Amino acid sequence: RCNTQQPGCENVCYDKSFPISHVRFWVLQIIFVSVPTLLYLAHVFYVMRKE
Amino acid sequence: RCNTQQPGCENVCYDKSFPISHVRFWVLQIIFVSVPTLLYLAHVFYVMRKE
Ligand SMILES: CC(C)CCC[C@@H](C)[C@H]1CC[C@H]2[C@@H]3CC=C4C[C@@H](OC(=O)CCC(=O)O)CC[C@]4(C)[C@H]3CC[C@]12C
Ligand SMILES: CC(C)CCC[C@@H](C)[C@H]1CC[C@H]2[C@@H]3CC=C4C[C@@H](OC(=O)CCC(=O)O)CC[C@]4(C)[C@H]3CC[C@]12C
Ligand SMILES: CCCCCCCCCCCCCC
Ligand SMILES: CCCCCCCCCCCCCC
Repeated sequence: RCNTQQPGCENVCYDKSFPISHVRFWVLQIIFVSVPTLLYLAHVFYVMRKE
Repeated sequence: RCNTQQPGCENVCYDKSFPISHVRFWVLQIIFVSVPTLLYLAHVFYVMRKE
């Protein structure tokens, strides 16, 4: 909420205050931190099949 | 009118903008400009009665 009667002010002020939400930022962080292990697991699986 | 949701802001802003209304200021001005002639008329009337 904001103290004003100007239409559209709340939208822009919220957008400026929070360019991105914390929760979605953390979701991106965890996905990025997790991808390399998945890649390594897939590589090991295929190498084991070839061996 | 003012652009705000704050209660009491319109009252104080109007008071600050207009310490006194123009019309009442002009009424005071004309009364002050007119009183001396009335005083002079009364003085002349009483002097004429005495004479
Ligand atoms: C936590 C670990 C120790 C056990 C749980 C994960 C495993 C079951 C993972 C490791 C590597 C994964 C594999 C790596 C790559 C592929 C991609 C994918 O390949 C495809 O068939 C894609 C479709 C296509 O080939 O057209 C199918 C799943 C599979 C076999 C994965 C199945 C799940 C595996 C075996
Ligand atoms: C524009 C001019 C040329 C004509 C129109 C105004 C006159 C009629 C004025 C001039 C002086 C005035 C007088 C000045 C003083 C007094 C005050 C007042 O005296 C009282 O009797 C007060 C009460 C009391 O004595 O206890 C009565 C009106 C009177 C006679 C005024 C009546 C009206 C007068 C005559
Ligand atoms: C929606 C609430 C958050 C749930 C966790 C986000 C998903 C986590 C995925 C795990 C990493 C996947 C690597 C590709
Ligand atoms: C209320 C609208 C304004 C009317 C004029 C104001 C009164 C003028 C009085 C005349 C002077 C009197 C001298 C004592």
